[PDB]
Amino acid sequence: MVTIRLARHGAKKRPFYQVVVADSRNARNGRFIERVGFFNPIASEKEEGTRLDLDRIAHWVGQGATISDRVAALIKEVNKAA
Amino acid sequence: ANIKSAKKRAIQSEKARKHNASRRSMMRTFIKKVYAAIEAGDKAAAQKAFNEMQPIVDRQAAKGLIHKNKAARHKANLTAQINKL
Amino acid sequence: ARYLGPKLKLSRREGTDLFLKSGVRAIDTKCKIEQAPGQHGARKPRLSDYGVQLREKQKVRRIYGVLERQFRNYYKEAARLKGNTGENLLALLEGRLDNVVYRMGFGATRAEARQLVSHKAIMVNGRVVNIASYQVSPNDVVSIREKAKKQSRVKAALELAEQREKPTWLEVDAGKMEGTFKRKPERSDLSADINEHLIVELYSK
Amino acid sequence: VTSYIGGEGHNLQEHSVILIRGGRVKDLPGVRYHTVRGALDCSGVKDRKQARSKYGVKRPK
Amino acid sequence: KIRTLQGRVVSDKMEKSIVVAIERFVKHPIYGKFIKRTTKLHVHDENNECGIGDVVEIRECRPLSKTKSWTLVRVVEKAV
RNA sequence: AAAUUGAAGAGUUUGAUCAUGGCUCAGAUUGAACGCUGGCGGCAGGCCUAACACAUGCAAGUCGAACGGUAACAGGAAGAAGCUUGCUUCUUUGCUGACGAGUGGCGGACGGGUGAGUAAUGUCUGGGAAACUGCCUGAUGGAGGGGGAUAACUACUGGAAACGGUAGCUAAUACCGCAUAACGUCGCAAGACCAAAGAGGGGGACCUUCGGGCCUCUUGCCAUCGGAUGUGCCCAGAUGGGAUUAGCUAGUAGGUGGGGUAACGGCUCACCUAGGCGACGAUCCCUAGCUGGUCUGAGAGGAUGACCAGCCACACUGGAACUGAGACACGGUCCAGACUCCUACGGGAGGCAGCAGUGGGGAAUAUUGCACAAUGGGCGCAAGCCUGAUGCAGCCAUGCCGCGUGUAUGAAGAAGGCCUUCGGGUUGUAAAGUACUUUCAGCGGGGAGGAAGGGAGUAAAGUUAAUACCUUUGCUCAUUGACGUUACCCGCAGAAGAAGCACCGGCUAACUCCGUGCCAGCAGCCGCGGUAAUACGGAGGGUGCAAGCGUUAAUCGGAAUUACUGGGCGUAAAGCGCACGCAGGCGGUUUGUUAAGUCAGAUGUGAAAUCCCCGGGCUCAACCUGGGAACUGCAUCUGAUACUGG
Ligand SMILES: [Mg+2]
Ligand SMILES: [Mg+2]
Ligand SMILES: [Mg+2]
Ligand SMILES: [Mg+2]
Ligand SMILES: [Mg+2]
Ligand SMILES: [Mg+2]
Ligand SMILES: [Mg+2]
Ligand SMILES: [Mg+2]
Ligand SMILES: [Mg+2]
Ligand SMILES: [Mg+2]
Ligand SMILES: [Mg+2]
Ligand SMILES: [Mg+2]
Ligand SMILES: [Mg+2]
Ligand SMILES: [Mg+2]
Ligand SMILES: [Mg+2]
Ligand SMILES: [Mg+2]
Ligand SMILES: [Mg+2]
Ligand SMILES: [Mg+2]
Ligand SMILES: [Mg+2]
Ligand SMILES: [Mg+2]
Ligand SMILES: [Mg+2]
Ligand SMILES: [Mg+2]
Ligand SMILES: [Mg+2]
Ligand SMILES: [Mg+2]
Ligand SMILES: [Mg+2]
Ligand SMILES: [Mg+2]
Ligand SMILES: [Mg+2]
Ligand SMILES: [Mg+2]
Ligand SMILES: [Mg+2]
Ligand SMILES: [Mg+2]
Ligand SMILES: [Mg+2]
Ligand SMILES: [Mg+2]
Ligand SMILES: [Mg+2]
Ligand SMILES: [Mg+2]
Ligand SMILES: [Mg+2]
Ligand SMILES: [Mg+2]
Ligand SMILES: [Mg+2]
Ligand SMILES: [Mg+2]
Ligand SMILES: [Mg+2]
Ligand SMILES: [Mg+2]
Ligand SMILES: [Mg+2]
Ligand SMILES: [Mg+2]
Ligand SMILES: [Mg+2]
Ligand SMILES: [Mg+2]
Ligand SMILES: [Mg+2]
Ligand SMILES: [Mg+2]
Ligand SMILES: [Mg+2]
Ligand SMILES: [Mg+2]
Ligand SMILES: [Mg+2]
Ligand SMILES: [Mg+2]
Ligand SMILES: [Mg+2]
Repeated sequence: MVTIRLARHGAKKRPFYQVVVADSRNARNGRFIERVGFFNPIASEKEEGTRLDLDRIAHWVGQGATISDRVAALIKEVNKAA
Repeated sequence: ANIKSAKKRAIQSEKARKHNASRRSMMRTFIKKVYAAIEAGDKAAAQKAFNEMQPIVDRQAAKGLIHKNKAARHKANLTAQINKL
Repeated sequence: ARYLGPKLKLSRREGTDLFLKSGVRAIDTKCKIEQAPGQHGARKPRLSDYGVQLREKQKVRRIYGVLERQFRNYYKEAARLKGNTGENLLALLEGRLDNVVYRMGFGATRAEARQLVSHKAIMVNGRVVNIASYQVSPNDVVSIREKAKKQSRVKAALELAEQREKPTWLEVDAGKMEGTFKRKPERSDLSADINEHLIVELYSK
Repeated sequence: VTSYIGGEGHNLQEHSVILIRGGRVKDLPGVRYHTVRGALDCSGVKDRKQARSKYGVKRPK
Repeated sequence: KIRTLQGRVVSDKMEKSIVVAIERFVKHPIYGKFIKRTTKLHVHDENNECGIGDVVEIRECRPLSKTKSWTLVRVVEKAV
């Protein structure tokens, strides 16, 4: 299927996960149809740590794209922060 | 064969190969029979043979041993040959 | 990552006083500033083109304590920014942290400022800076921390700095041992012997 | 290929592996290579104190 | 509307198939002089109405044979 | 708004000058090697040779909620013992929690590796149709009736082993007809024909023969139309060198008919036509993975394809097909071959270009490490298991970046070295000295964050005949880190533990003495050395870089020294001996049309990463990262008509 998932682009001891609407059978860092948002785990205070375009995400979930565990928890976190 | 899954896949593949060769030769002989009646000229026996042939090709196409387009072009092929006949 | 040699060899090699020592003693009394350093030091040849651009570049490098790839990165960043290239290079070498500590007078000279910074004693916005090459920004406080507030060499350096002339783009209040980098300096507030077209020509050879 | 031997004196015989490193010696007609003095069988110069990396000699104490 | 080209005709000696010399005008990628390069296309046609010198408008279709994939839409300048 | 702000020369022909002209250096970069030296940290990188061969361990499994069943476990029972009359127990029972083996479903076609092949069947960009698409999702409906087998197991059994063979058994979502059928397939139609499977959770009521039929909910199964993704396919342009390779092509170019393919097509045949490709480079030879990019360059370009990402190809060499949605299949099958190994000589087994590692080659490139805690994948309703992907650790100054080796005072300008016109200069505020500090390495203490989830219970709602079951939403509980002696903070004691390499005649920053004497030697070019060598070797001094410095190799620049931007032809190398002339290139002037080239707006697109502009974070930087233009192109629509073309 096409999933919305997280690719870990960063350095040692300090990751940074960008969400991607990608195929299942590709690599983690591999190709993706569309890039939506990001989630910085060690994002500090007074700033923005997570950013997801829920328009495109709900558009793909209508289009049949499933979800991931971590990005499911993150989408719940964004709609709770609402 | 070093993985146990690979050994099991070889056994399942040979069982399925024997069974599918049986099914394929059934379909092949039933199509060569209506080709033989079609080149034989005899329209009534040939149309009866094509009616004998259509359910078994469509059952193989239902179970997916061949393709739906393959069965469709076979039926269209011999319907055109019966029309020409 | 430093130069740990006899500092008056640099001062005597350029000829100008590099502000390399405190100012309790006259530096012309300290060294024999008239002749060049070394054995053949009473000789002064018609100094060549590579010589004159190298002498201006080395005068700036040995004033500010900055080694060569650090200086080359300062030149690349200076030519990369907007505006005048020499103005930007002197702006970056002035926005080094130990130069800011030397201009605010918390250390005696720039090398003592480097030791004071590097020995975990300066608070920029209340944050410990362990590094002499921190870049300071406009509207930014810079203060000494509490375990370094009692050191006698800081107030000796303060009396020496307020014996010297003051830099005009800073604010200092030495009864708190702190100040603020009010604005990034201009070309005009600095010294005029430090020339700039020679450095941009030598690093654009 | 032939190859020039640098340094002041040497110890090289036949039957002994050496490393050549390129660089044309100007005045020998038809020799283009130097031997890496210090490398792998050809030890360095005796009692040389300066330019010691170019000829493979350890630090004096 | 349909992405269709127009080019001359080199020959038609084989049947139900012509060969069309589209001379498209290209910029040269370094020197900047607009040289011409004529690409030949094996063009399918019915009943062989065309001959040498014809000016044919052609479109692309499903591949009719091994090296022939273009069929024609209208024909102008039939003679010399 | 911004996305730029960008260009250096020098030496050398000559008695001397100007010019042409090579040759060499000054700069940046490396997948680097070697020599000397070697404190720490952060992040990256680490077989370019032999696509050479491999010891040893691991790299793909999972599902009891498909299935018979128990190979071991641990709960539950029965019998009986000194009774330790309540137990240590020993046997039967798949009853339960589970589970080796076996059937079956999905997964092994993804993830990982390498660049030998391939100069275009591949790649990049833009179009197009004549197509298939497991898993995921939307809608529409079906989901009855049966049957025969065969593994596991039993007994016999060939074989040294690997692998089997026979006779009987047993079941399923395995297999097969049957019933059924549309808007599904064939035909224009009448018409014909085509499918399947349950399992689990809980039970109010009728009620089971105690397996329960029945109700309810979850998740499966089938047919069709879809959607997205992926894959196959075609066209056009671009994609190396060579004309000391000018002819090539017989299924070859096309047609018609048959066959075949998921699909068009000489894809494959029968027959016919005699064609097609070619100086805009066909054919042939040699080299090469391509691209986004990277290095350089002011720019146009030149070189190149390491890491990262996309695509292609290959999996010991050469083939072929099956299973499957998808392979003509890295850790699958079959055949042949070389190599290695076992043999009872009959026969067998294996394929590191997976991660480590070894032997070999080489100038040269690491540990037979820890974990699934995170992200993603596979199976699973889940819990969970597998995961040499990945996260991390070890090594290596391989690069980039950051820091340290103290700081201040200090003239007796100490001694000692070296030089000297024997006044002295120099090493040199340098050392000694006195005062002040403890970054990093060491010692001890505190300690974030990477962790969101998952598991129990409860509350509300949704189904529901049902306040059961399940799902969602919260709610208290113990909780889940390989890194980890973590990042970071705090305290300790002391200048202690921490500087080298190249060069000094010009180019090129930096000079004097001593030892040599065309010897020893240096050299990147010009040239040095023949008795005062600033050029060789040593010392003193200095200059440049600095935890690096050099020598070599390789690219670009300088090289306007292949010149489109950007050269030249009387004598420096260069005008065919001269003319005719096909193709090709260019074309006076006026009008009208077209609008191909040209220009302009919009649309689609130029994957992301990188480059650049503003910004954010790691104390700073390297590095990570948000937004933006750029992505100098391609195509489509819409215009304008001066130039060029028709
Ligand atoms: Mg086998
Ligand atoms: Mg450094
Ligand atoms: Mg500027
Ligand atoms: Mg010259
Ligand atoms: Mg001369
Ligand atoms: Mg070493
Ligand atoms: Mg091999
Ligand atoms: Mg083995
Ligand atoms: Mg089992
Ligand atoms: Mg499968
Ligand atoms: Mg290759
Ligand atoms: Mg079945
Ligand atoms: Mg039926
Ligand atoms: Mg045909
Ligand atoms: Mg056909
Ligand atoms: Mg250039
Ligand atoms: Mg393959
Ligand atoms: Mg093979
Ligand atoms: Mg198949
Ligand atoms: Mg099947
Ligand atoms: Mg495989
Ligand atoms: Mg293998
Ligand atoms: Mg390996
Ligand atoms: Mg070896
Ligand atoms: Mg060796
Ligand atoms: Mg080892
Ligand atoms: Mg995991
Ligand atoms: Mg395992
Ligand atoms: Mg290091
Ligand atoms: Mg003395
Ligand atoms: Mg510490
Ligand atoms: Mg934690
Ligand atoms: Mg948290
Ligand atoms: Mg030297
Ligand atoms: Mg000089
Ligand atoms: Mg030398
Ligand atoms: Mg002489
Ligand atoms: Mg002498
Ligand atoms: Mg020299
Ligand atoms: Mg050039
Ligand atoms: Mg060159
Ligand atoms: Mg010229
Ligand atoms: Mg002449
Ligand atoms: Mg001439
Ligand atoms: Mg003439
Ligand atoms: Mg003429
Ligand atoms: Mg004209
Ligand atoms: Mg036009
Ligand atoms: Mg991009
Ligand atoms: Mg910052
Ligand atoms: Mg016109």
